[PDB]
Amino acid sequence: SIMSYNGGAVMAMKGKNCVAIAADRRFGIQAQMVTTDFQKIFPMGDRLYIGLAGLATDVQTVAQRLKFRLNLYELKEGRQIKPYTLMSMVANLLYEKRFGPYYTEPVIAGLDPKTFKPFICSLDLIGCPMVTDDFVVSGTCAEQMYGMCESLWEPNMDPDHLFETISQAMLNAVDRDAVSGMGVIVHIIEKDKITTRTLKARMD
Amino acid sequence: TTIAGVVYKDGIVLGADTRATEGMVVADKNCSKIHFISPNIYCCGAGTAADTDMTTQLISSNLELHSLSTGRLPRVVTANRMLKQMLFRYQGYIGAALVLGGVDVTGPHLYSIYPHGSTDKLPYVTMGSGSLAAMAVFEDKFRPDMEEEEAKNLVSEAIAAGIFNDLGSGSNIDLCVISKNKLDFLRPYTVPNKKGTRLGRYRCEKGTTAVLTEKITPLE
Amino acid sequence: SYDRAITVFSPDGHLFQVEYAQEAVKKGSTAVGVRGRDIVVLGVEKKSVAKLQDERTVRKICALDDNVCMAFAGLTADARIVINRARVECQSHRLTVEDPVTVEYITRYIASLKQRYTQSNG
Amino acid sequence: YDRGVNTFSPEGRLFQVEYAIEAIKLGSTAIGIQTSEGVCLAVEKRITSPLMEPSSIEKIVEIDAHIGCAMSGLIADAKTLIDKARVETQNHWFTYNETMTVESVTQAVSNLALQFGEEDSRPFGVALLFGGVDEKGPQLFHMDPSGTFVQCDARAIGSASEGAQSSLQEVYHKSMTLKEAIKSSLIILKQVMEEKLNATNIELATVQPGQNFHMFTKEELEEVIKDI
Amino acid sequence: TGYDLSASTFSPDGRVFQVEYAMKAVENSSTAIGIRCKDGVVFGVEKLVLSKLYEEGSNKRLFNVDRHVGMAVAGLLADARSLADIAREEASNFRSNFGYNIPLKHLADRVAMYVHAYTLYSAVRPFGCSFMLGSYSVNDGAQLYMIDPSGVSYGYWGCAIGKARQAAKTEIEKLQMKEMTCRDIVKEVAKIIYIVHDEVKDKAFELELSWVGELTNGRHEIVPKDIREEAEKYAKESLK
Amino acid sequence: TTIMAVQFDGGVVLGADSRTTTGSYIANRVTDKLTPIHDRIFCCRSGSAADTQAVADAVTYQLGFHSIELNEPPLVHTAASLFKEMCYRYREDLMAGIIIAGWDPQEGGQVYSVPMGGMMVRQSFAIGGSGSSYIYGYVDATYREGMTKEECLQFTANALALAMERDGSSGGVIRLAAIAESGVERQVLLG
Amino acid sequence: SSAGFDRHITIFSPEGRLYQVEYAFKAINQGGLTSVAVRGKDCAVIVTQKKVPDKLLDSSTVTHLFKITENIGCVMTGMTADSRSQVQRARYEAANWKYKYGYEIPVDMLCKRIADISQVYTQNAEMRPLGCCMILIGIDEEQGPQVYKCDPAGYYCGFKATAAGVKQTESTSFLEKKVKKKFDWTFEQTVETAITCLSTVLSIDFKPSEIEVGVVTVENPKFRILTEAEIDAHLVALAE
Amino acid sequence: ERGYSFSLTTFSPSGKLVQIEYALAAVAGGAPSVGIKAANGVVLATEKKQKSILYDERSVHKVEPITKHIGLVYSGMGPDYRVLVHRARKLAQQYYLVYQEPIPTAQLVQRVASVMQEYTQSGGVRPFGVSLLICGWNEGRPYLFQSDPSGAYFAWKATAMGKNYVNGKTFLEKRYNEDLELEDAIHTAILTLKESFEGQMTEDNIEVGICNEAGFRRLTPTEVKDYLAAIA
Repeated sequence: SIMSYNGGAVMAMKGKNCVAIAADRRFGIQAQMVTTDFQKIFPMGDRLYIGLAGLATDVQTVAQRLKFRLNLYELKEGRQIKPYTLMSMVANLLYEKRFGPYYTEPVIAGLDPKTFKPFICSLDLIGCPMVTDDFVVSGTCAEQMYGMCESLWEPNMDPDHLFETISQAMLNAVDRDAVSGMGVIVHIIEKDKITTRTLKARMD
Repeated sequence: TTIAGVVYKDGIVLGADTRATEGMVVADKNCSKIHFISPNIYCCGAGTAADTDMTTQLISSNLELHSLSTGRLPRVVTANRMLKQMLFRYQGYIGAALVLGGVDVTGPHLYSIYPHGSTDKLPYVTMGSGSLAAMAVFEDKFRPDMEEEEAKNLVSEAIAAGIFNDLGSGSNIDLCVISKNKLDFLRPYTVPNKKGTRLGRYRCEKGTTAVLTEKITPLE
Repeated sequence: SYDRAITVFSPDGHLFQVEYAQEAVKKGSTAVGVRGRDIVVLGVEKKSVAKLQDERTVRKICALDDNVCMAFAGLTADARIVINRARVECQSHRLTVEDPVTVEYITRYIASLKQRYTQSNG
Repeated sequence: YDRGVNTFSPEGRLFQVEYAIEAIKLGSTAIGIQTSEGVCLAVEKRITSPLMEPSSIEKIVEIDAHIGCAMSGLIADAKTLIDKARVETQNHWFTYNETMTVESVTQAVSNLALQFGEEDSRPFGVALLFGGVDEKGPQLFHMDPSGTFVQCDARAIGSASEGAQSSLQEVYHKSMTLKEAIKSSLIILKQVMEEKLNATNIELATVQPGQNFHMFTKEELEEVIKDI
Repeated sequence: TGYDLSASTFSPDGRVFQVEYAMKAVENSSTAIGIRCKDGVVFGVEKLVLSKLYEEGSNKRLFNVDRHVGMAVAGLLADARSLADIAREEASNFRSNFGYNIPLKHLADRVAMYVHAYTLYSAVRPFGCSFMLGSYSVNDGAQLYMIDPSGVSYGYWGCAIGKARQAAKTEIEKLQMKEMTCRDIVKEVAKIIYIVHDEVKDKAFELELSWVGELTNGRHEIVPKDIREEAEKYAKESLK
Repeated sequence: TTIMAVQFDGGVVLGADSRTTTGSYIANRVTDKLTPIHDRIFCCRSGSAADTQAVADAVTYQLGFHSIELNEPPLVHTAASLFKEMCYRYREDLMAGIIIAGWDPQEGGQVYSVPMGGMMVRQSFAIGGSGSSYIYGYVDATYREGMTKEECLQFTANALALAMERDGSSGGVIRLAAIAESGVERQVLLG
Repeated sequence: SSAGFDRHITIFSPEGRLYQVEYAFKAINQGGLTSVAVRGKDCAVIVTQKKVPDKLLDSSTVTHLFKITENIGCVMTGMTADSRSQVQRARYEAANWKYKYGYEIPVDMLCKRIADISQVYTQNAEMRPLGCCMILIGIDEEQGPQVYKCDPAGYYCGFKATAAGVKQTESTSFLEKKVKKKFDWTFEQTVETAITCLSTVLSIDFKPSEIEVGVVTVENPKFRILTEAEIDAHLVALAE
Repeated sequence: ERGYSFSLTTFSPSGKLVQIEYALAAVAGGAPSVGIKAANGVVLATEKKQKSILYDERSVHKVEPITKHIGLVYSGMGPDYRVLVHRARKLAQQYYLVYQEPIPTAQLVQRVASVMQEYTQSGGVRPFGVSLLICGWNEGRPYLFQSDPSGAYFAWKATAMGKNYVNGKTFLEKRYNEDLELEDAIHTAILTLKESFEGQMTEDNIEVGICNEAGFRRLTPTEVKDYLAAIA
């Protein structure tokens, strides 16, 4: 499809007091990959990331537009952003092109700015927000990551087992997928620190 | 997705099922389709979720504006007129299957809205994909001017028949009670479908995965 | 827009603003320039700095292309706007005609723009 | 501000139109003379400095291959009118495969000679001398800022135009020749100018039916001057 | 004194002199009267030849706006021509948008609001006209309205616009207006025009009579005044 | 679906089924197919639902505004002209089965019909809707000129009875309306 | 305290004033007209006289009681053109209310909107600020009858004993002296106090052919204009 | 209209804007008011005398909410006050449309000050002779923001505006302090209002709004006559 034009997959998983987000590294046209170092996870403030999957055109475009509006907000108001505010902003920007729509499925992963409350949500290609407590996924492969995360998730998880669960889930679900692969980047963050790991994925 | 409405002897009991499907996959198990409008009026939606949400938030802002300009309780027919005029302005492009309910000075008033803009004043409606099961339960077991628990049991049993039909929800069926003085709102009403516990489990270990490049960044 | 003329004729056939607005140029910094048989030479006088400050951004001589050179007097901000307009214009000339910009064309542009700018409403 | 752009007189015409006619007077003089052999034309450049390079200042411009011009007073407004007149003649060529005749040229200019408006800008400050060779032979045309267009047989403009027209009426008749009219024009020129007549003061612009191209005289005008 | 220039300013006593200067402009114009009977309305204008240069049938101030409505203007003529064209435009809108005849009340309201908008702002002047509006309907009868240069519009049985404004309605009011048909009112208007200003300041005047009602079956036209010739053979008997 | 309007000496008599359908499923089992505009002038609609609702609302707007500016009772031909203009001017998109009826003080009872084209004509009786063709087959059989009120009631009763019986989309319940000089007398037949 | 151009346009003078709107508060006074509103109980009474010296002038077309909507009546003073234009704006905005909002407009909200429109004509300069005064009446559910006033400044208010025009400083002094006694207002008490307060201000004691009386009551909330006979009945009922 | 669109506000040779200064003087010639930020809430209080005994006090309302937790009063002219109120209503509702969260008071004052500054600068219209007193209890800490016809704004622990505002300000600076509660804020607000108001002060001569952390609340004359029944 149009979402399956360049591949793409973003996984986010809510832990106990921390949150983990991961995505793939492959970029290319329909059958021909190009490079292994394409960025799909973007830092939006501190302890709070966003992921975009689908057409990479809208990925870079919407990333720049959201960074535009975000820096305008944080300069008009000195505090940093709350995640529901970011979710409403993403919903508004995606809903502006109601009939000219972007082809992406944003996933917002962030903590509370005051407490350590994690936050995960996903949106659709027109701006339908959707908050949960377990995990949200996007991209070309869906049912793979759905089966893995419904197979492996526990409610109260230390960041280590959170890391290993999201690692095994991304590895197996991407290795079953065809058009999306070529390495996985993993961001595991918490209130205290930000950790970014890359996995030795099957290069096939 | 199956929303339905009814009018009992005083007010309105609304129900819904909260499976937000995307295509062929259950994408959510808890999505509030019972939306805020006013202290007396709510609305329920079906079809395209984001369009219903943006529309109901726009109309809620407009009615907050108009009521605070007025200084008294809003009327349901004003919301009806705003919704039908907007959805007819968009010429049937925007898919919004809406059920509108509130209690005015005049009393309880229930409306159905079809996304072209055709509106109906009815004592009971069903909208959504599996709406036919709830319309079966209503047209079986409706009588005028019921009591509170009768109407609540009826609407719950209607959405329960919808969930035993296709495209229901895993959720604990959402209800809402609007009376002339008392507004109520109930998310975890009744769970028929308990999650079967894994006798597994699918375990792992802290170091069963190869790591290529780790990084540390402190914070405040 | 402003339905008012600044350019009204005099009772003896003059302009109250044009030749009179030349006085603001006449009350400005001095700058001369000649042409040799191969090398052209010009410059401005009266830097009038505070003897402890920067002056690399107060430079009154710039270029529009690699082949034409600038100078002015009077108040500086009008020269700034006219220079930016002429930069965009000579680059647009570079867009259409692939010559280097002739000096006569860009002077016609500046003189005609300043002319119709005086001709307009208020 | 003393009865501005849109108010008549209690006795006569508008203020600013009268002021445009007065603002013509500060310009340099120019003399065009129609002769059935062809139209000649002359002007005084009024050069002040040795830096003031003579061939850069334009008075005779070239509208078409057979249409010349002469200006008065204000310069850049005249240049704007010249540019747009060339545009409109070029439209006439584009749409009819022929030459817009000089009367129609001046009517196309005088469609907006008076379209001065700041609401719903100012009137222009140039009187133009027009010469051309139409199908009816040579033509000599004089307009004004007030658009009151008329044909003139030999018109003089600008400063010193009273004595110029007088001394021209002393010398003119209908059956003149070319070089006679040329030298009779430049005699009046060196009578109305203040400097010594030489090669850099004036310039000539001559159009003939057989000599449609190059409505100009370049450095043979020195021979024309020394024959007085 | 300093405030009478703009049409937007008020005075220190609270009135607009621009409107007043527009009102007394028509006072110097020709005399134009109007009166209705029980089945119609009759118009009447004392119209003057300048000296010998006119043609007795040019530039008629008796207008004809709609099929059953026409004007009886007085004041500056071209402004009345323009306002009549606006009235034709409004009647065209009403006929196009509703498909039947315009009632005179709503038309007078639209014209009065148009005059009001031209009295409000500073960009335009108020109108220097004063006219009549008469009509007939089978379900409404005869209606006669009246519009000043300010824009106040309501209804009369009779009116007069010109010099003899009071001096016509001095004896218009003693006419038995209800019980007469308009064919009597023809020579009534003839005698009222003929009494005022026979020869005192000018040399000659000339009479036109516009005419609508039940006898024309709702049509509005000038009388064939030459037919039945009612003025002159009565005017020569109304001098004594 | 099947709508019908009949005039007589005193006033007019209207009538419709209810049964607003979509595809083969009935969305609404009972429906006010006839709608008040003025206190003496009704209209009954068919074709699409929301489109005719919006048309009736805008006609209500303009007509009430016009009637207040007249300070008079409005005409029925006036509202007929308004429906003609709003139907025809942007037609292209809409499916209107509008029949205008109502008693008038100047003109008695009148019935106008506006079909899907945008034309307008005055009739003594009218049909409308997809299930109108059958009782249109015999409305020129059973009608007699110069009926009474109760004869018109029985006439429309038999008409809408057989229309609701025979047509698949038609059915449901019978709504009637009596408009005359006196008052608006609405009643609902059922069973 | 004339500094600059405060005498001409809508700018601020020294010390806080602006002269144009307070020039417009006596623009009502050249109307030569008096209006009194009364709300003591569940009825509401308007009374306003005419001044017609003419026999040729009508009487139905002179009434200032302007039915805005079926349940909203009002009365005008000041100059007629501003009054009627404000009336068409009020009717149009009431129809806008009924279309957009689905129900009948409250009389308070409409007066607020007219006050806003008066500010719109007040805010930008070069605009003549409509020197007329509007008093509104209406019945509200859960609030009863209502009286509101619109100022030319756009400063609205709403209150029981209400009178504006020419002579209403004295009328409001009498209404301070009159609405201080706590008796009920049983609708003929209201009509009689309106007639006697107007007949003590002007002190004329005249026919029922000069005043127009507008009523609305919570027994028939439709706006109602009284007939000459029942007006005479009230006048002889207060005649002792 | 024509749209001449030149501004009547030009600089003095002194460097002053005399129309804005006259507008400020017209504000100072207006009705008195007082507003106090306390430790938990913010109390606004106006002074509402009818001109006659005929006037009703249930039609026009000085204390006006803009959202469910944002109070706002003025000192000036109602016909401008309602226009800027309705503008702020639409503005705050647009903010809630975008972000789906209640607007902070700083953002209100930023946008309203920008609009009012635009009205200072734009062509031919007068500035609004209204000085606002805006407040709300946003994220625990309440706030208090005073603006002006020049488009500027400030932030006060307490202030007063209207007739004898310098006298009331000198009394507030002495009597009030940093730390009180809502009722004591109401008490000293009634005291500084009664310093400059008329002698006959009743349940209808004043009209008081408070701002709880639970939300805005507009008091009734029931509880006012409960409280102002010879409050000290």
